[PDB]
Amino acid sequence: WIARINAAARQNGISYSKFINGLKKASVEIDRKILADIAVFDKVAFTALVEKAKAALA
Amino acid sequence: MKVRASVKKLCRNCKIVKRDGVIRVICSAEPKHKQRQG
Amino acid sequence: MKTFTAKPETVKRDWYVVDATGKTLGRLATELARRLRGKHKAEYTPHVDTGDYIIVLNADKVAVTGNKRTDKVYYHHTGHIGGIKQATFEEMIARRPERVIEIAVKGMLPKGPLGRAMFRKLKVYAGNEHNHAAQQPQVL
Amino acid sequence: SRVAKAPVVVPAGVDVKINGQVITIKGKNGELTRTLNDAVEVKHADNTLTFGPRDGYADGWAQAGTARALLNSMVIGVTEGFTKKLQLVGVGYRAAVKGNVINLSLGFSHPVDHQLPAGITAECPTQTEIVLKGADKQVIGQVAADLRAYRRPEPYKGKGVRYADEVVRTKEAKKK
Amino acid sequence: MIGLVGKKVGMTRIFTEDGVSIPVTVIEVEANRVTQVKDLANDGYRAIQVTTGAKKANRVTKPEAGHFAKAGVEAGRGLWEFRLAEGEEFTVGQSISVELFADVKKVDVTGTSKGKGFAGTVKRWNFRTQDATHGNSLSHRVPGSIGQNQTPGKVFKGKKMAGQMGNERVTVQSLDVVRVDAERNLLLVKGAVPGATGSDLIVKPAVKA
RNA sequence: CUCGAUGUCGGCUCAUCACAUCCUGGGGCUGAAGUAGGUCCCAAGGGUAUGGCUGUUCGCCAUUUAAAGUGGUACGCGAGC
RNA sequence: GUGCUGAAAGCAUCUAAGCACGAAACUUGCCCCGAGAUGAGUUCUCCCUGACCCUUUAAGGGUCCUGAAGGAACGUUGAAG
Repeated sequence: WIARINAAARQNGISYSKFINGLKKASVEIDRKILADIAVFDKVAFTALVEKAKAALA
Repeated sequence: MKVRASVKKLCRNCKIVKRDGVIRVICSAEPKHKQRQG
Repeated sequence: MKTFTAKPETVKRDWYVVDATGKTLGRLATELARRLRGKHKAEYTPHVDTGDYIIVLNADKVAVTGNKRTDKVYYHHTGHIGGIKQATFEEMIARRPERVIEIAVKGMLPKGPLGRAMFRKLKVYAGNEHNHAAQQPQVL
Repeated sequence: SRVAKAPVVVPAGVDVKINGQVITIKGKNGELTRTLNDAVEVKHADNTLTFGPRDGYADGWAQAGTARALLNSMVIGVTEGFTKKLQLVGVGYRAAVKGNVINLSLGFSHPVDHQLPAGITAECPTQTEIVLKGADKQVIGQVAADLRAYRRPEPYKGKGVRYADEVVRTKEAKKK
Repeated sequence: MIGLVGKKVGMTRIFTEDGVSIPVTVIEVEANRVTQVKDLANDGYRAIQVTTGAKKANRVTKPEAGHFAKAGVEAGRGLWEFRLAEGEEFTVGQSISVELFADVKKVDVTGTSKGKGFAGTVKRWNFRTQDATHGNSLSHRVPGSIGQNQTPGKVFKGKKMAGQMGNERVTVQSLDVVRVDAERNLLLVKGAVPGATGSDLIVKPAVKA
């Protein structure tokens, strides 16, 4: 799961190391991985989810 | 002789030299004490 | 449902052309080894059959960092006992980059079967652009 | 101790032509050129030059030292001319210049000719010498080495190809 | 760069007080060049050669047709050559048993080592003591019993075991030449020469260098 | 570790590696004239004795040789003698 | 191992820049094997150009008519076994 997230999320800025950290900051925003495979079916979602972290990282 | 041992410079007219560590003892005097540990 | 994207049996293969005429030598192997697996790749669940498709050019332009230009054990012992062991320093072998050096990726892959699938299957050469004995079509 | 390197004037006949790493210097005898520090360059104001490292540390100033000293021998080379004799000590020994093919008879069965790499002339005044005539002390060096190396004088006689001024303590002998 | 020809026995020319002439008759029947290539799809220089009275009537088919590429008379098996700056399909396509290679020099030959079939230690070495008569235990010829006791060992690959035998290359090298009668094809050497009338031999100048 | 068995020394056969090299190859010093040596460095390509006495390994002795290397391999080698 | 030129270190220095030599060792040269070199390479030459059908149709499955180049088989054999 992380092997692909680390392979998907990083291609569009911020590595898996930084990713979950952005994601980490939230009141409700935390939906775990597993479904994390969004990179395979809802790429738009996923890349729209990388901003949820990239722009999120203080 | 060329001396492979591990001594030092010694003497006066003998140079140290550093091409590989060679304590050396080169002196126009005698090649005897050259001490090139190689 | 069970999440895991299948193994379309090496679904797609994106062609590429490195340069190797660069200055990174040994450093390059990783982004060369990661690539033929599932680096830039997101989906196509690795572990199972997969890969990509890139290619090296001259590569003859490498120096490594330290005096590695002069080292690198390199021996290709054979099933011959009788005391063999063919040691040749890097520069001594760099005279004809064959199954080695440029092929520094082999030791970096999963090894054995399947990893073996990628292996030299990226092509190497040593002259960059001229008569690309390799597939001329689509590449980046 | 205190070192230095800076005094290198451009006399007459010579000619400067810098180019960063690469550099030459025309003159009666000729010119030259050679690699140097990449991120570093010299500087030709007027008559003298000023080599200079673009970084302050240990392996710095040291590079200049060999630079400016190397250029010295250049001007000296193209203008002054470089020489270095060799006296043949030993009976049958006699060097005979024939242009680019010095013919030597040093005891070894058969004579031995030392083709001289284009760049240095020689002309043994007597049937016993060897005088170098070039501009590159570098280059003349080797030729001078191989010349003596043909049969360098051994400490027991001196009978060998000793340099003209080659102070040899051939005083070596006996038993006991 | 030269021709090949069946050995066919050997004799001498027993000089009065000598017999130094101990050659081996090697009928050097010319070849058929015309066949070669360069860089346009192939290797290097090369030069095909074929000489013998193959029944062009019936035996070999495709090769006879393969020979049609501007050649003449298909013989036995064709061999190749290399550089030397020779002629080509631009003048004839028919070598001879002599040219510029010189004379009197030494010419090496490479017959076909016979083959005594399977052979042993004693055989492929000619060294291994023991008796026979009060023996009948290790009766000489045994490998002589080779190996260890309790040891890594690996029987040590490559150790000279029995092994077999059979047609194999050889190459003598050197061997001067006492005579030659061009056209007549009659080359002579100086003893040696592998094979026994049933070979081919390559008879090259002399790779002495 | 083996006592519900891993056969001892020496020889024969046939070996394979190490290098702390015996011969040969290249060097430095010598209290090295030369010839021959002394010692140390480098070097494992290849080569490296027949007999007398003894079970011997070894050793001493006769006579060779360029030389008769030191050592590891269950003090190599008995489902090989 | 020998050196050149050469600073660091007003000299010196075989080295730090930079060039040159240099052994039976190493790569090659010589002989043999060698494309299962699955990374299965190259070149030359030879041979095959008749009809239909059912499918779940680009996958095929199947019938008749054909069968070449070549190979093999058999026999007479071999300095090959």
